[PDB]
Formats: sequence, C-alpha cells, structure tokens
Amino acid sequence: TTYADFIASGRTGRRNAI
Amino acid sequence: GHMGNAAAAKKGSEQESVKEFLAKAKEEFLKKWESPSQNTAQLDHFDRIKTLGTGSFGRVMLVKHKETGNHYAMKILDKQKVVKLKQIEHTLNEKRILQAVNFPFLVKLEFSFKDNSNLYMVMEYVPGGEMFSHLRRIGRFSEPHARFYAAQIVLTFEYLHSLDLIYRDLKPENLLIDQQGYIQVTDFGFAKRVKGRTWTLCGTPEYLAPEIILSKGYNKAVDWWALGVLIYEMAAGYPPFFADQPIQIYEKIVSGKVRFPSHFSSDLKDLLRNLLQVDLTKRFGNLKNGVNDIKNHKWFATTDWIAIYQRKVEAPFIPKFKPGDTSNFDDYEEEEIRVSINEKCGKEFTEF
Ligand SMILES: N#Cc1cc(-c2cccc([C@@H]3CNCCO3)c2)ccc1N
Repeated sequence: TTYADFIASGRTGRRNAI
Repeated sequence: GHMGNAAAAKKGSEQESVKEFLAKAKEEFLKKWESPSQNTAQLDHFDRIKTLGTGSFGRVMLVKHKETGNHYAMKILDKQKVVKLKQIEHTLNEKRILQAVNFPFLVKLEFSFKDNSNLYMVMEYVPGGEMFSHLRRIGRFSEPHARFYAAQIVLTFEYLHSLDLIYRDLKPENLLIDQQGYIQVTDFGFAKRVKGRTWTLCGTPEYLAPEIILSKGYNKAVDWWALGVLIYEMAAGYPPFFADQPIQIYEKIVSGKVRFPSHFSSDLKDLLRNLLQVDLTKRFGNLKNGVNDIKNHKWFATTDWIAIYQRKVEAPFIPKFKPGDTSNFDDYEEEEIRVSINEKCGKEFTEF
C-alpha cells in the first residue's frame, strides 16, 4: 500500500533541507 | 453564473479590502526593512532553561526573562561557526526579515542582541511544538482540520508575497502550533526578497517545485506548489512524492503525475491538481487572478478568511497545556554558552 511504501522509504522522520 | 449579485458584490468588496490592507502592510514593512531594530536586550536578562532544537550553526533554547518571568525561545548562533559555514548573508537576512514583518501567524522577534561570541534572537515561545509531531502521532488530519491550517498558510503567503518575499521553507517541521491551536511560522533562513526570479537550489526534497529541481529561474509560485505538498501531507499522512533517495523523489515531482488516497474529496483533489501543476502557466497562485484562484476554490468555500485572520475561529486541536512546559519539543544534551573576552567577527555582523 502507499502507507507501507512510505514506511519503507525511511523518510518518515524530520527531513533536512538540501 | 456562479454568483448572484449580492454574493458577487460581497466577494468583490472583500478582494478590494485585501488590496487596501496589503498596501498599508507594505508601507509598514518597508519602514522597518530600511531601519532595522538592534540591541534591545542582553544575555543576563534571561535564565536558560532547556534546548528545544539544535543545528550546525547554533541552537534554540527556552529561556525565562528574569524580571517578567515570561518565557521565550532564544536562537543562539556562534558567529565564528556562521562565518565558517558561509551563512553570514542568510543569518543577517533572517533577522532583518523577522524584525520587519508583522502578521498573526509569523513568529515575533521580541529582542535581539549580540556579544563577543554569539548572535541572539529572542522570539515568542510556542509551546505546542511542531505540526510534524502532531501529524505523525495522529496519523492524518481530517479535511476540515487540514483546511484550518491551510487557510492560515494561504493568508501568510498572500502577505509575504505582497512584500516580495518568497518563503521556500514550508513543511510540517517548520510550523509550530500555539496555545490557541493556530500556526506560527518561525524559520526565515531561506526566505528572500524577490520581485522577479531567483535561482538558488534550496528547500527540502519532498517540497521542492519542479522548476527548482530542473535548475530554472523561479518565482513565488514555488511556495504555492509547496502549499499543495503540505495540504496533501496533512490530509493523507504522507507526502505526494516520496522514495528511498532524493533522486527518485525528483523524478516523481517532475513527472506530472500525482495519486491520491481514496478518502480525499473531489474538491480536495481538484485543488491539489491545480497547486501541484508542473506547467507554470496553469498553476494556481501564478495566474492572472493570483491568490484569489486559491481562496475562491470550492475546497475553501466554508472558510471565513477574516475570521481566521482575527483568530476568532475555534481551532480543531489544542495542544496539551502543561507556561514553560517543553513537552511538545524533543530532548537534547545541554551544552554550555561560552562568551569570549575578545570580540569575534565584529565587522561581518555590524548590521545585526
Ligand atoms: N517556540 C519556539 C521556537 C522554536 C524554534 C525551533 C525549534 C526546533 C527546531 C528549530 C529549527 C528550525 N526549524 C526546524 C529545524 O530546527 C526551530 C524556532 C523559533 C521559535 N520561536
């Protein structure tokens, strides 16, 4: 599912700017 | 047509009143922009309590003003580290913006000052912490709840853009919730005065507009793209474009394809397709009718813009009130604040 794909991305925490 | 005479006259009058408000707000901004405030407190006016956030060039701490007992959030920047990391212009610009703007959803700089070692910006303390934490905890916000926050961002960007400021930093991590449930925007490190175009690659991968990724000159329409990303992430619980690595995120952003959860209303999907529009000649916020294409969209039909501005709408969510409670911020190791006997980098920071 999309939610599972989100978890799998490893990008569920606070995201840094470039 | 869509409106009878009474409704059309009311809408026209409201839109003309916005123009009148913004013209006055620009005049006030420009006076402070040209004559910034400096040196309005000193370090020994405050007791340090606890760290609320940390970064490469400094930290934000909860402090208490010794005489009033009021709590504030104090951003501390090490002058030598700012120079080393090439952030002089960003640091000076952030303070100059903060002392010049005035809007109910933009954090207020109460004091600023510097000493031999550091720069200090003393801002309002916003005890509800970041939207990010609440969103990840609750999972997603219902559409009315997302809309309440989105309306505040719309008005804030309408204000900032009237001043020729592009924001460039929108994401849940950068939105704080106050004790009345309203949003506070705090970080102006990427904001820039831009009447036309600019070119810097800056922002956060999930929130970057296609034209930034494609190394084009770009304008304030990148903030309207980012609004679309924010609304999507508030209402879904995850952003529209994600992947394990930024390059795969960028491929999705530029593709012109976005997919929606089945619980999104048709009105929401229509708004998002118009905000997350790769073609700049079609993106809402970038057309002849400007911000009005967004404010007059069906998804916002129940939004009383003036009542939001006046903070008269009951918020959908009030963070747990525990006045110096730090529960809605993360825990960090406490490092000392050392001030040298010798002034460092005085010339670089004259304007601060
Ligand atoms: N209250 C209050 C308050 C808090 C911050 C702040 C707290 C945590 C992290 C950060 C920075 C910048 N955005 C997210 C990345 O790290 C800022 C900034 C101003 C404030 N007036």
